[PDB]
Amino acid sequence: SRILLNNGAKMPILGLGTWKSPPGQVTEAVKVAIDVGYRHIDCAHVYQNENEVGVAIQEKLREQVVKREELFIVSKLWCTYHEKGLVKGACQKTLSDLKLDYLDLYLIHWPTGFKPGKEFFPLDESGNVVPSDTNILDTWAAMEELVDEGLVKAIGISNFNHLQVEMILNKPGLKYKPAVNQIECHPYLTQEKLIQYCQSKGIVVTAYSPLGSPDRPWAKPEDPSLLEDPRIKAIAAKHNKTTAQVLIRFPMQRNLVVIPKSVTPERIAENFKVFDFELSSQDMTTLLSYNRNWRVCALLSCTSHKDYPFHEEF
Ligand SMILES: NC(=O)c1ccc[n+]([C@@H]2O[C@H](COP(=O)([O-])OP(=O)(O)OC[C@H]3O[C@@H](n4cnc5c(N)ncnc54)[C@H](OP(=O)(O)O)[C@@H]3O)[C@@H](O)[C@H]2O)c1
Ligand SMILES: O=C(O)Cn1ccc(=O)n(Cc2nc3cc(Cl)ccc3s2)c1=O
Repeated sequence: SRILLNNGAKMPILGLGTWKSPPGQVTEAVKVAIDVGYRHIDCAHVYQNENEVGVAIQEKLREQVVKREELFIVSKLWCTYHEKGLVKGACQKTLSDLKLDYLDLYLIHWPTGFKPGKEFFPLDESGNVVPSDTNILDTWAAMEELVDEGLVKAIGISNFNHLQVEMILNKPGLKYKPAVNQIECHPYLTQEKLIQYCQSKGIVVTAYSPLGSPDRPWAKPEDPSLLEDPRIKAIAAKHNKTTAQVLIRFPMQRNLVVIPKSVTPERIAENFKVFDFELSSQDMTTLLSYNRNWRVCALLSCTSHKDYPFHEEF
């Protein structure tokens, strides 16, 4: 149920996602998740609900439902805080909101730094994101400091392509390797090349949007739908599982971590019931065959940033 990271710690391979969980619903979602066995929560400042996630964490700690050491809480540095002098404050605000004195894992949320200010996505008058002149290597050094200051136990990256991972791995004076790369991954974006690369370097990969993010705000009715794909339903039916359970078990059998989001108590519980069956090797290859290079998370306004990650092949 956990995977060993290159910092010596173990990470639960199933966690609860929180992007889009409404603030009025996410405290109960996180309390139910811990009650039915989740021990990893995926968070981010940019999701604007860390305070409410933190109320749930703190109540289950206070209630002695779980000990802090059994939890694995992940958050992410937003793009407007890549400047060396802003990274510690950004981490401390997340810590204060989550009511924690450390994070188990803190990620660079995207490789692109944006102009600092109140706006999460500062745009110029024609809608392009306004970059900052920070680069990923100085940001990485700032993340290493957080480990040395006790604020985080592990650091990692997210939405880094393989040349950007390689840039971190080849950073002069590198002190801590990234422990995780968290990337979009599901049967329509299988990521074989980038996962192989990261795993060969001992970097654990976390699969986000494993259900295809049906609640993403830019969904169009005509878009492909994993949960409604009859081929995936058929695999589910064969194992007497739901389609969501097959989509969650798939990355687990590729030695990935996976973080499905829900605020629906019944689905939170359903989504956790994925440790009592196995997809066959044939099932796994068939699921991989549905790759279409279809990406849910790739915002147009960011495509001209120098560090935009999805022009590269992987
Ligand atoms: N690093 C990054 O850049 C990044 C980017 C995107 C996502 N992520 C992380 O990954 C998490 C998961 O990705 P995501 O939120 O994009 O989408 P997701 O987990 O693929 O899909 C969540 C959607 O699926 C529905 N759902 C959940 N379980 C279901 C089930 N058993 N049956 C039917 N529908 C179900 C949820 O509905 P209800 O909630 O209404 O039940 C919600 O609409 C995020 O929440 C975030 O923590 C990270
Ligand atoms: O960031 C999250 O965890 C969730 N999320 C929320 C809103 C959204 O538009 N996106 C798509 C983005 N694409 C890029 C692309 C690049 Cl280069 C930087 C930032 C983003 S954000 C998104 O993924």
